[PDB]
Amino acid sequence: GSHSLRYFFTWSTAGSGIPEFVAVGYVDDQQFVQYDSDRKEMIPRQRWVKESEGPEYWERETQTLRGWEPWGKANIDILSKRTNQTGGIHTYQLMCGCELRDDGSSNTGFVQHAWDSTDFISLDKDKMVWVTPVTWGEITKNKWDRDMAFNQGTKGYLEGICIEWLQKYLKNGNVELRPVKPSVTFTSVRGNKQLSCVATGFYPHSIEVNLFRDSAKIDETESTGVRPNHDGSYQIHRSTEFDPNSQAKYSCVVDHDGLGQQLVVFY
Amino acid sequence: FANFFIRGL
Amino acid sequence: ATSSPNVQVYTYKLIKEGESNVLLCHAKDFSPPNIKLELLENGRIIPNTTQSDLSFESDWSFKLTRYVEFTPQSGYKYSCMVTHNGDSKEIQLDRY
Repeated sequence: GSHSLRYFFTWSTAGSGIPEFVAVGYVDDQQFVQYDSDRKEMIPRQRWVKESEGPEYWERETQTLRGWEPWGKANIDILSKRTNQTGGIHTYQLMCGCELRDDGSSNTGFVQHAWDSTDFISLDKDKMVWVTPVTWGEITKNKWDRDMAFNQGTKGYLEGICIEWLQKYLKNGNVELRPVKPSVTFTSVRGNKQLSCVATGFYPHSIEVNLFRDSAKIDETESTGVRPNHDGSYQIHRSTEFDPNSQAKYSCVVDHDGLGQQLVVFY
Repeated sequence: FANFFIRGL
Repeated sequence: ATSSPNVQVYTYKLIKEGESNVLLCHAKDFSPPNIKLELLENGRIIPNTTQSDLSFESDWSFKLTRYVEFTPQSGYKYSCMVTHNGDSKEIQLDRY
């Protein structure tokens, strides 16, 4: 099994509703930590991490994010000047993380930055050079390519620190991080007009669900796509057009790595 | 464990 | 770049009248994150809701979810009022 530890940072312009800075941490598909510019502390979103991490962990994680908080705000002003934008609603985003592989394989890592939800700058870990598809990133790229300690440090995090803690998290959140199978329903709905296959309560989000008419695969099928529930699990509805009197047998087939064997359900 | 390597733009 | 939200409103399990369920309103594929989600029961705001922490996909587009534990009654109509940027739209609960 592949596993990941990823962080998502969002800086928003001082404005309505949303805190000026919000960061979230994920092990695989499960959110486990949160920080925002109102509370100004890194807090658990999972019990396993709350139980297994002492005062020093939360103290340090809070301090780290406190450094990130002003940084991104400064960024929004810097990039507005660079793009000659002067006001309005603006965003900075940062994505970084690592992936651990047992099947194979070479470990991966990434750090990606975005300005107003468009590619700003990111690191090529293999070449150890920063890439930018825009002119307003070039001046940052030239500074960041020079900065050895920054570059090697970031690389050390993605390849070393990130992987190491991910491994600790996988041990400490072991049962909590296990896949949970979908509970699936296959029933006539909307006054017997449509036949709907609904899978709910599954984790992680990734899922295959296909409909079959009398051993044949059904195209022209309607799907909500995977969407979150309230408890860290996910759901999906796939439905097709129907007749209640018809002779042909209908089946719904589900693939989820919480199943470990293909699951079929008949009408 | 959050990344802590921060450098100005 | 700005994109308007794709909004879905749905329940955790199959609705049965008098069965305690969860009402969800999920917004995706939107930017900027200046957005508000308000769950409604007959056009009136449901109190005590929970909203997920702001997060985003690889394409930088944002995603948010607001939910309540609730009991669907026979007569009652449910929706979600979404305000993104200066635009406000209301999505009704699609029932089966």
